[PDB]
Amino acid sequence: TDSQVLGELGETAIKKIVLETGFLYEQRGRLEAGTDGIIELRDGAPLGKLLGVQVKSTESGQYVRENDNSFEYLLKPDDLKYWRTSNIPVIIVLWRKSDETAYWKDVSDCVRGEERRLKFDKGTDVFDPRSADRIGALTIDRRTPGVFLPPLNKGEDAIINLLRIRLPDEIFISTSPFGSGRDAVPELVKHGNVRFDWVIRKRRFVSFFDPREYGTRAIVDLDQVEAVDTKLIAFNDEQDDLNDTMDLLRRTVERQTATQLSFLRKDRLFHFKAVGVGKSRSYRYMSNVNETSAKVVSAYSWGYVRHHAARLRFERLADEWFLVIDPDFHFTTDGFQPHRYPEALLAGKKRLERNAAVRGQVTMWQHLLVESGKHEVGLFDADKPAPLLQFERLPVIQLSQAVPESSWNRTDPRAKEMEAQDL
Amino acid sequence: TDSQVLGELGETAIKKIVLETGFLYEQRGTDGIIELRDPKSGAPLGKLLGVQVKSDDLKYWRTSNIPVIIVLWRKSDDVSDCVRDVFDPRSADRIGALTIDRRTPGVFLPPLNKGEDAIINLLRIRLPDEIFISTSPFGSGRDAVPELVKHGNVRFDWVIRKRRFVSFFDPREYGTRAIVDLDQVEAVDTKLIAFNDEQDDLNDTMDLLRRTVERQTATQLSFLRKDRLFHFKAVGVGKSRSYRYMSNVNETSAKVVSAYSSGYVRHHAARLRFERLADEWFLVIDPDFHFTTDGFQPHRYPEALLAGKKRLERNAAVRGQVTMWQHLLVESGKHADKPAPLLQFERLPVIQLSQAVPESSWNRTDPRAKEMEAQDL
Amino acid sequence: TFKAHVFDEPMLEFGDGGQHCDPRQGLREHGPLQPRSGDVIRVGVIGTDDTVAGFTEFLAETGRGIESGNKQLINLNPDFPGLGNQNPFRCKFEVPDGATVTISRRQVNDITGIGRHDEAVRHAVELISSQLSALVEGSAKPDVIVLALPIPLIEKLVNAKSGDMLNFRDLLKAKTLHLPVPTQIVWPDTWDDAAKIPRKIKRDVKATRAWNLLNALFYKAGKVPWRLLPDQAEYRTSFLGIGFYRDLDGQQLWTSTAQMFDERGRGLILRGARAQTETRGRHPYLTAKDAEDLVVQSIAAYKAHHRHVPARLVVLKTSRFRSEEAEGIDAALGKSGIEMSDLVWVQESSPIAIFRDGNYPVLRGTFVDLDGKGLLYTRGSVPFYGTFPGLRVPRPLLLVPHENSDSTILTLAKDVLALTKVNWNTTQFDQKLPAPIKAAREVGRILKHVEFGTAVSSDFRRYT
Amino acid sequence: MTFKAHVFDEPMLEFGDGGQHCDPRQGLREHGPLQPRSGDVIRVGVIGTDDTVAGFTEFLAETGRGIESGNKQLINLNPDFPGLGNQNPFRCKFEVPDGATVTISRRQVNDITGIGRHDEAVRHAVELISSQLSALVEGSAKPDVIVLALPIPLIEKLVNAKSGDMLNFRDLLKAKTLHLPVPTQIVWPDTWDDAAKIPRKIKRQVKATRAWNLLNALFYKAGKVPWRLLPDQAEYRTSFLGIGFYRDLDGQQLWTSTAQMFDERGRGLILRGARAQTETRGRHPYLTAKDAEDLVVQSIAAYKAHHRHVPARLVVLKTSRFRSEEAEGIDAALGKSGIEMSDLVWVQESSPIAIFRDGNYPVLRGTFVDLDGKGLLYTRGSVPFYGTFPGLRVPRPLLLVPHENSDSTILTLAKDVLALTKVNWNTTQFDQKLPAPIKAAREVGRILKHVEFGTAVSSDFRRYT
Repeated sequence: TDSQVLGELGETAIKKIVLETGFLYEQRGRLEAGTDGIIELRDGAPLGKLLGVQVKSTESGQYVRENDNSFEYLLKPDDLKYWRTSNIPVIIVLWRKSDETAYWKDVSDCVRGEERRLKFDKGTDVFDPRSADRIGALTIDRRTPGVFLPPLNKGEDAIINLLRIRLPDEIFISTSPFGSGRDAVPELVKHGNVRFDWVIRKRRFVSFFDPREYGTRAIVDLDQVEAVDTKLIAFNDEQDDLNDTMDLLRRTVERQTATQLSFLRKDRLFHFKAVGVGKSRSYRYMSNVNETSAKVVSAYSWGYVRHHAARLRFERLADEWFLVIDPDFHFTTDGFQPHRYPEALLAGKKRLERNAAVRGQVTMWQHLLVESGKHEVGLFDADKPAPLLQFERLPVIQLSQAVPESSWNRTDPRAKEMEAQDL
Repeated sequence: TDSQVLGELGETAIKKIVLETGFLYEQRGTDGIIELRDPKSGAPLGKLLGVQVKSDDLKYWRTSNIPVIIVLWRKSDDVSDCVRDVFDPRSADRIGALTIDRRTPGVFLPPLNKGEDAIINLLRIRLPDEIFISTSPFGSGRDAVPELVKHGNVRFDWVIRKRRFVSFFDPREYGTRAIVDLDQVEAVDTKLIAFNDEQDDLNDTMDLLRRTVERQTATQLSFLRKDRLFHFKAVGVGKSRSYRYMSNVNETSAKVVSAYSSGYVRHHAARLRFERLADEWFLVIDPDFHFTTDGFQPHRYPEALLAGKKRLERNAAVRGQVTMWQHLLVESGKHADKPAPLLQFERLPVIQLSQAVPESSWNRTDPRAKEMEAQDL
Repeated sequence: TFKAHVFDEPMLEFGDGGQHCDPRQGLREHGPLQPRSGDVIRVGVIGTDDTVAGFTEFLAETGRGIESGNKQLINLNPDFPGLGNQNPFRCKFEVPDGATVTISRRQVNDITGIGRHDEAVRHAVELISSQLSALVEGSAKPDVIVLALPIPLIEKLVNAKSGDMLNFRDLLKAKTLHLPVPTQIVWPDTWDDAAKIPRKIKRDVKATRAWNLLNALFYKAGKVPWRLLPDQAEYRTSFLGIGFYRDLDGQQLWTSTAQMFDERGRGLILRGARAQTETRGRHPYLTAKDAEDLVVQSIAAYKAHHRHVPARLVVLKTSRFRSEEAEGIDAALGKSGIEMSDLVWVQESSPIAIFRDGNYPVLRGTFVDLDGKGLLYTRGSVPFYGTFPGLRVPRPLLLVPHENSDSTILTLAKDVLALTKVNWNTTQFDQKLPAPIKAAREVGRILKHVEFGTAVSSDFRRYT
Repeated sequence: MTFKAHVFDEPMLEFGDGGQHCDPRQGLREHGPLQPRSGDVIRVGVIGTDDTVAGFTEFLAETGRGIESGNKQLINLNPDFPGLGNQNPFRCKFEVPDGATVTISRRQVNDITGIGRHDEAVRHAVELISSQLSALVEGSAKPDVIVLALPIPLIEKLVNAKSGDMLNFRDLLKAKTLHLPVPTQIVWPDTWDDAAKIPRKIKRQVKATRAWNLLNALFYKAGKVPWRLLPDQAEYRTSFLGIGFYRDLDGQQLWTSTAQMFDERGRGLILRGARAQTETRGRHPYLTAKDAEDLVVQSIAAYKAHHRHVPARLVVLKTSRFRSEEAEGIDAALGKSGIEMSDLVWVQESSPIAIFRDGNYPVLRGTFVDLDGKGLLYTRGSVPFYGTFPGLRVPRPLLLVPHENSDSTILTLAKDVLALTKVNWNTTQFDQKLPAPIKAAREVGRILKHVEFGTAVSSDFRRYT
């Protein structure tokens, strides 16, 4: 916006004089025809005293009064302080781009009203580095009870777990002579050309692939093998069909991610498999357009092998299926045998539950799931069928207000603890 | 036996008579059964006839609907009726006519009297004469595992349930000194906990014996919480391993880890339960199998492999498995500055049965005899 | 220590005092325990036109006599001598006119055409339960009804193998429990029992099967081929099993049942109070008061259908007798006036076992005393059968008598062993569990479709 | 579909004489409690050893003189206590009157800590403490609240440690004294924070905030109101009714329903309903349409008997989904009641859906995502007032699913849930995860499982804290 650029130029100028004086400058949010921020005293150290500043920027146009010696400006109630909640004192600095000069007065009274008439004198008050003693004097300490640190009005974005699922338009449904899938697994392993991405509940067989063509012929009644719209099974209100839909979504995810993942019935946990006994291994994915690496299997040596894991859950939102990524870990003694006493290792996972590390795990897990459904030549079509489910990322969730992070790594003593230190 | 010898002499003479005509004699004070043979075939006709050789105390063939004949002999030289003419071989043609008509409904094939032995899957546990106990700030063992692993010299053969510690080793000399309240530790008679009627002490004793046997056999065995199943561990991936043990007075070996290629891996396993009968504790050995994808990774679908297990549940195959597991268990607790096994095991005396299964005759007569033996596909 | 006895194959009394161990060989010489001249069994039939004619033909062939399948094991697979002069049951099996109801082709296609299994089972039961009630209230007056469903209808109603879903047979038995005539559901090709166990997808013993269907028909009709030969003729002994079954509806609570048997093999089924549980709804048990009322309700039920008061009453369970349970039972026994009383815990899943030299398992009837506990082998090598009938090795039963018991564990082990010959399924006498325990599993499968507080018949014939 | 987002303001509170502020501690410092009367005193009874009683009086006197902060860099999170004098935040004198003290001899402590069986020592400790509690309440002291300052050796004996199989001392004590009208606060005798509610660490410095929480609990347990939630319309008033289940340990382990009604002043009412049904194998508890009607009718009659104002909107809350029968009975009771507006909300504490910003600090408290018909509310996270994230682990958000029978929007309801998390009887920290009805359900259910079903239980929530 034209207004944002002018406000950026204004605060940049004001930041220069402020730093020239010896104080500090940070920005909070964005006004109309200007931007705002905070200024902190320094002696070589931030001293914990802070002042607000309102940087109004105009490119041309004289102020109200005769500009020979003085001037007048009016403060709109809406452009008035958003710091009304906070108890810090604030100044206002009027900077004209064409004259390249500013003047500061005290606007500590900001409650909305017709207090708009502001009386400025060019001689008495100018924002020069020379006004430093005055600016510093008008200061309430951060260490006073009641000082709000108001959140950033800048705005920021964030990602969500969900991966949109693109189901095949048709689902094969058929009756089964067997009761449950587990009852039919014995007969299936005998014939050959066997896949396990199918569900048999209450004598009903469902799968996206044709049962007649991939050796599931024995576990189904071929007579009533028939195709049907996927919305008739997935997008209904029948709890039995929602349960069968979620079971078929899991078993298909297992097949498509079988190259890099193994499924554990205990806690329904997917984890990165191991390739060598007591041997670490890494995974290369894509975070946005950046090439990354993650030690998904870390072997430690008195022996524990940690595996990157995640609970893959399925949630339906407004006639649209999504996959939830919930990252955790899976510990093994030798890369395969589960740890005989996994209770001692659970504490280390809590130190690894910080925002940046979970965001990276979700971003990684999305890349594996998205690639599993991709139609390309780089699949193992030799001896293995092609993926039928595809997964789509979601737009970034846009937040109106942002976390004052850059300000908090200075002020907040416990900021480093927000970082995830491994072992 | 003074009388055993007296009869066998009679049996031997008459037996040589009958084989000279092709008939058969089988041991069943001697009782025997005669089966005729077709000359060219050299095979049993099926025609039977009971012979008692002697040289209210009636025959035990009384239930049997078999024709019974008695033979009279002396050291120097038809009785089908049961109440309260020579053996010169011409007689044989005549005696043959009194067949039982073979498999006529009502034949009894009665059990042998001599008796036979049998082993039991029990092993007497010899417990340390004392057991240490204490209170703990922790509710159960799973609460105390995080604190215990922060210190050295860790062991897991102890139990904590409802804030009460028990162990056969002294907790003050290991990392367990951090999970126990130190002023309340005291050794007492082991019978105070293991030989009472309180179900909680009965439970805590079974968990202690389970956790001690696990530690004692960590070299050869691994413990799996699912089904509380011990199994022979593996070395390498998909690589079979054999275990060498003593059966009777002989040496033998067993493929405790098995593999089959086109995969999966078998593991000799056992459910090791505990059963106190009369103020003595016993370890029960229930043989089973555990399957893995490649030695260490568990199998994804046990159901396809459970079908082949019940082809291997045959008496001889399972008996030889208990014989092995007892050797591993008794040998585990054997043999100035390092600890030693806390638990020892003792084989029980063989069980004596007053009657025996006529397996020799049944292998010939029963057309299902071969199915009784475990074929390892 | 651990002395071992090998028991005798318990004796059965047949007609005119005849005794034998095999149910068939005993009925082959003496006939049933009490024979009445001109006895006849009115057998009703439901099925398609093809199945009904198939049943009539099997009945005719069965009457003509059927030859043995395997001559080498004649004791295990005997000839059926056929209705006539050698007929063992000494009773006429007839299908009189008008005693036949036929399911139309439409109706069969309508049941198979329903996709939802629970919806299809409820529809078929609804159909046949109104065909059974229509035949009982009719003038045909049948004694036992044979349900001969066609194969395509059975495969829709019975799952297969190599409570989340309705079981057809269990729901049918519950809906027809108030009906007085028992029902026999059979396969139309082999004529063995159907819908009790899951079928085989590649399903592909004629005389033995005929012996069994006729035996079932006889027991259902209300007659007794044989009684357990008692140790003393004056001594009367009854055997009471106590079980529990969990409802799948409501608060998923447990309900206590009783399986009361006599020396002749006649069961009296009763429902007791809601059970209590030790932890999280598992581990069912009864309070001292509820235990007393059930046993009183069971003794009163037995004494109604019999002439003599039993001198001894044995109480069997599959779980340990809680002291609250044992106190109430002994209280009801002391008030009942019964002379002797024995309480036995029959463990089905004890890992203890003995192994002999050779491939053949230990003899059935092998008993090993374990200092008050008894390891009994109900199933094993049978001398009469000349082999071991099963393939997997048998797992014995650990018998633990209560302190309040009056008999030794040697006498009690004989009783349990003999009680495994009461057999409403087959004519084979080497059953693993005694009759009260087998009856407990069946009634639990059926009464869980019957609402609590609803009156239930005490006639075991309706449950089989 | 891509979803929408909103960041809620920290829901405002009203203090004395119309004062408004978001933090309970500052609002009490700037305006005092809501409706103070001249000369308020909270007569505080004490039970413990001679040392613990003297230590409590010292901490109370220290509290009156004031305790400066212990972390000046996070002053709004670690404030100083201004003292119980002129700047008395509660405008209420805290005194221990003569005779309200009961002492436990050094022998009696050794008598409990000497019993080898945990369950036996728990019961013996309750029988001891409950009998002394009965002596105070039925005496001349007439206390308004009682403080239980147990010695360190006794607390370490009755409370488990960490890093239904056995009894918990606090829950058994609450159940055995649920008939006495004087609440009880249990405190460690060193730091004077709450004890026996959560397990202790294996091995035992904030001081002013420890004092803030203790006085706030005593103020609430005495029966006074520090503040109330400020409504969007002053005249329309909303009441909040949670519904929970607690499973019994003995008998048949049957579930039992409870209702935790709260008004806008933070005052609660605890009602016990009929035995619940289960979907599968004794789990997944639910209520039939008739019994759900009785529970709501009983709660509204309890509301009407105490609060003496007409509730305009009634928001019903549950942690399990509203089954068809449950919603039908709630509608029948609500319609017969005359409540103009009604809302049903299924609060999912354990949803795996979450959003992650780019940084180390988590998202702001008040962040809300409108997944179509399903709200993702972040009751924990970064707090601008506190200037940090008052935790360590990543906050896991609440997922709010309004029922089709609801009147208000999902936005109107998430703004309601965020407000219900400010109500706190534990601390003076306002970033609590769960709303007041849900937080009470975990708590009363733990206590009522030791009061036999059928016995009438008190509705005053103060006896449950």
